Amino acid sequence: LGQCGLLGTITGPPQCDQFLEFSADLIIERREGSDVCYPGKFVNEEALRQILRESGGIDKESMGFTYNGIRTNGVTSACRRSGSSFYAEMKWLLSNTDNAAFPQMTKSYKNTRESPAIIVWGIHHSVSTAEQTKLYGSGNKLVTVGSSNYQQSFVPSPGARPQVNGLSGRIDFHWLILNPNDTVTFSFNGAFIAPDRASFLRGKSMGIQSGVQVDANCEGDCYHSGGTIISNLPFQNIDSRAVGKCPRYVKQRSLLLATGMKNVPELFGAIAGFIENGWEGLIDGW
Amino acid sequence: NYQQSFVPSPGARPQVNGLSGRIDFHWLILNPNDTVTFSFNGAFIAPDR
Amino acid sequence: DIQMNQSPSSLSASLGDTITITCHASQNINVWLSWYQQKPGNIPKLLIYKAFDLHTGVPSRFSGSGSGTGFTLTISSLQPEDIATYYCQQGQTYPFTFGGGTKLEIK
Amino acid sequence: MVQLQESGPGLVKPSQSLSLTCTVTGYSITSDYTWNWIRQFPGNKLEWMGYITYSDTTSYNPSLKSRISITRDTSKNQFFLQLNSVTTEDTATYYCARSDGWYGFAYWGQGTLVTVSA
Repeated sequence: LGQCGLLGTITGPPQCDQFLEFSADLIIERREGSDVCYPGKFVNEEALRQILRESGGIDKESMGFTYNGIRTNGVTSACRRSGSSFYAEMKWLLSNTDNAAFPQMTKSYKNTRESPAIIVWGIHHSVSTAEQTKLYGSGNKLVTVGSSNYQQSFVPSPGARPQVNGLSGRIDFHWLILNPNDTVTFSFNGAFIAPDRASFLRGKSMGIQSGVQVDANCEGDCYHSGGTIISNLPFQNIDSRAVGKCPRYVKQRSLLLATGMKNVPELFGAIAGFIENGWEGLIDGW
Repeated sequence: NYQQSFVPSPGARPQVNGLSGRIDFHWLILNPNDTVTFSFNGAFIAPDR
Repeated sequence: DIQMNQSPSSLSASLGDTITITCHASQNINVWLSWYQQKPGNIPKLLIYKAFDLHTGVPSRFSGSGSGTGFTLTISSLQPEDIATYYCQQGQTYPFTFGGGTKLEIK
Repeated sequence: MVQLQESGPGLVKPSQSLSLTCTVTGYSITSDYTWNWIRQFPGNKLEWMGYITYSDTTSYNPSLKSRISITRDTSKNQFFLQLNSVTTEDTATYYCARSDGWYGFAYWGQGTLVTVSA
């Protein structure tokens, strides 16, 4: 994934664009992988990063949402492909005109496949009460997200923040899982980063964190941050957080074996016993 | 040892057995000779025993 | 170079029919196809970007679809001004490529 | 409403220099989008050839990089291609555009049919 961050493959920030619908038996993510473009984070994101590494890719399907009396062309300068762009899977909704309002809306998506989906939506934490009155509008803001096993009723939290890459706002991306023939109804009066294409898991994979280069001539199975472990040895001193079909981490740095005899230079006492000595006379056996 | 200040979250939900509302049941533990004061202006499913 | 083989080069239909046509790009261009309406004698103009979104100003009965390798626009309720050559744009890599086009007539 | 206009004389002999010059009224080139030029064949086959950005960088078609120079000017609000080593095959119509790129090719122009002949 290189400069893509593995949670961006369901959002599509401008470096994950070659990656939106991948399919892999080995996902690789890098230290420079920034999951976002607009600065922010995913809430409960280590549960989400542990779904995706063993998922075998993601097979996006449309959610069929249409939107009315509303603009959906929201972009920002921090997300660049050739111009001011946005995410590939999400929709920065806004107002129609800048200071009238945001009309109240409600949508719903019924899972109709066999597999469980992964929804991911977003709440936008603006910098002030002067920008949510110009992005979305006056009044309070509310984003209820409900299914058969779930409701949370999120809300933004504006305020002044430290800049990371020029902007002082955030976006938190939350996520649930729908089961077959369920629904999620989203009602929201603003401050919402709607999805446009939900995701369905394809198969199986593993996931590794690393910082070295890809080598398709080598054939290996146990992968850590500085590379790949390959032997039949049960114990490894190399890295404790080695994932895959990895050997077991240990503290000490050498453990041994033999083939045969304790050595004599020239539990019954046979090696140097009453036959007290050795040879170099015969040279095939012992 | 405890205060939380809960609040409901209304909205449209998928039906499970005909109804589209929910009830969340929370719980604490009192210690000997303690108290729980409940103040509430609605949306509350009080206990009785 | 990523080739766009827009099939077929010619198709005619009646007013109110449904037509389904394929822009088939050679490699994976995940959501980056942008399709263009050439009137004969007038400039091309944008109708669909990011494979999904209507450029605001066009009437609503356009609906582009498909994803992946093969892509598809549909027109239900054909109208007599819909005589055009519908060009499609690859937008994953450099260099850009266009395609051969198609011919749509009133039969 | 954005509207852009080309200018240029309509004759060129092989291996000469004919320039293409696009002027944009009302909107600047420093706000961040790229500016492509697009080629139009007899038989309405099309190819792209290059662009200049808001940020002074160039990138061209990998069959044509030895032929193209794109530069741009601010007091005229203009962007500038001069195409050398021409051939009679290159009879084409050249469309200048505010090209959004990954959002497609947003604005177009009327386009000028120029002729290459002996």
